[PDB]
Amino acid sequence: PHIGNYRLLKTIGKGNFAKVKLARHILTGKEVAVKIIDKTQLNSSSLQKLFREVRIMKVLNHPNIVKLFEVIETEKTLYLVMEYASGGEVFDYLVAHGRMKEKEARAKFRQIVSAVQYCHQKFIVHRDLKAENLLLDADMNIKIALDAFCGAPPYAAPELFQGKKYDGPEVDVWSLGVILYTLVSGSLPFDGQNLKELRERVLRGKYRIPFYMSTDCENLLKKFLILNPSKRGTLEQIMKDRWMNVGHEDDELKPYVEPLPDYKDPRRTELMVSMGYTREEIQDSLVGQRYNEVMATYLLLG
Amino acid sequence: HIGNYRLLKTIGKGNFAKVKLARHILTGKEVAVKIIDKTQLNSSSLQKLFREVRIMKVLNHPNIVKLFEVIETEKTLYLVMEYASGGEVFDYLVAHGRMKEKEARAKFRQIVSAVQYCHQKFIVHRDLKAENLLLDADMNIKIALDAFCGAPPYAAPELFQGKKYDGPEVDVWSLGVILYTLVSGSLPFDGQNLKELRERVLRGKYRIPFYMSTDCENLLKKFLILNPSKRGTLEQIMKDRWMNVGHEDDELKPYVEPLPDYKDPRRTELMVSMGYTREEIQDSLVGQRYNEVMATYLLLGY
Repeated sequence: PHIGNYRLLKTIGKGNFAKVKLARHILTGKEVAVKIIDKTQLNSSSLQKLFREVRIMKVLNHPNIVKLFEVIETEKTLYLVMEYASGGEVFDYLVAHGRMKEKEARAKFRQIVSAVQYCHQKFIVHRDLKAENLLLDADMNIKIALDAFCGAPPYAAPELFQGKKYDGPEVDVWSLGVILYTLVSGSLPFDGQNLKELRERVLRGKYRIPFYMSTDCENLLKKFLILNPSKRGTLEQIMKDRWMNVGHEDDELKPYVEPLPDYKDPRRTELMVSMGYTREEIQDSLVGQRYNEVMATYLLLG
Repeated sequence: HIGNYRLLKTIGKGNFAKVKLARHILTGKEVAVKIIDKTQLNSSSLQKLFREVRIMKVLNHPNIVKLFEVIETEKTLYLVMEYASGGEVFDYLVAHGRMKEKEARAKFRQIVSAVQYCHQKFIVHRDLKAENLLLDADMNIKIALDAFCGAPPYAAPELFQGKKYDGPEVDVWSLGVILYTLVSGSLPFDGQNLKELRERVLRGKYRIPFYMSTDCENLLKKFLILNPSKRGTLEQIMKDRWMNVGHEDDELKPYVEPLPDYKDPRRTELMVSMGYTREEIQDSLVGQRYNEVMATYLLLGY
């Protein structure tokens, strides 16, 4: 093991100050991703973001958001152990295979929308949903995860360009429109050679309708891509959209409700008692949502 | 057909354009050749392109890459221009760290001269950047993963205030950011996302590096002014003290384009010897034709 209970396999990501590795959890054999962050090289604002991201990750339990399994904290280095999504970016998928058929777009978008709406009902807004945030797992389910500015402005809501507040759940709404447009068209509704060009198109809010797009779909684009932030619907309302629910007639997309906590699984508890864990430390680690090695093992056992 | 150049390596690939290094056959001079597939461009790209060509024909400054020839076909546009073999300033900076103020100053005088020169022609650059500053073999400035990488940190604040984004005063803001990078080797305004980048730009406050002179910091304050209409012209900023340290005989002044010489007899006679007529030499130069005749004449001048 290189850290806690994980053998680090290969580097799947490199950053100025952070590093993502593939890893094997030794007890369970399960594959995980390990985000290895060097906190010594982080400025004040980045630490604020990192600590915010950690708080948020600990709280999100949703089939389409990558799951957090462990946080290992040292003075210099933070390790985030999380679900690996092996299918890569949706970005890269559309580049490879072109636009999705509306049918396929729909299956991925219901997951995306559910996941984001799940955040909004916890008063978490993402604020910069982009291409790279959308990952696929082995079954092509959505998992929501040169510099920060690469492929960013095309997802920005008009308010950014107007001096207005950029903080409500309605900013995610805008981005979801751009996301929807990318799924079905394989390109961006708002693009330019530079910022000035990009901004004129965004503040204008008009996008090309591709000739093959359905009116249902285009109607649903209209519900995200509204210039006035305060005139944008909640995702809870957009969930009821006709296009969203084609082929889901007994099955309207509805706000996700998370399973009730299972912190007393006799099967997994007893397995860990074997390996030499105390019953009390298990429950405490789970109830207190400790994201220590105990909880990791318990989650990973599932 | 570009039979008058021998194509050597590719220096750069884009989606619908490539840059090749080439040898101009008659003179042996090395050039950059941008080969643009026009059939793959949309309307606004073509506008930008025709604009770029019109701008480049008119610019003649030793710190702006010279245009030597343009070759038009229905499907393809060929821009034969000056090759700057030193790479980008951005690159050099990451390799060497900041420039000492003495060196930054030599570079920045070139940069300011070049941009101010544009401004006297009512050409505004509108997105000056790291990318856009190249170096020749002697380390002289030559003014030349998507289009949004690195762009926002150079955006002037009006971009974010819904205010117009077309003055020479936009370039002034950019020049300030450029100065700051030369002398510090990092950006004055940065962030992990658009929102954060924007808050910084709009507050307009930047970290003063400990090693920076007060002369330099005063120069920065003349560029980095929030209110667009309160920014000096480059012509005024040229008188700045920091700008003129060690140039006391030699105050930086608006560049004066040299008088047109299309009758150089050395070059004319030499070209006659190569088999050009005196007739076409006259027409091409007086006519500013940017054809093969003019490319040779221009190229013989190095």
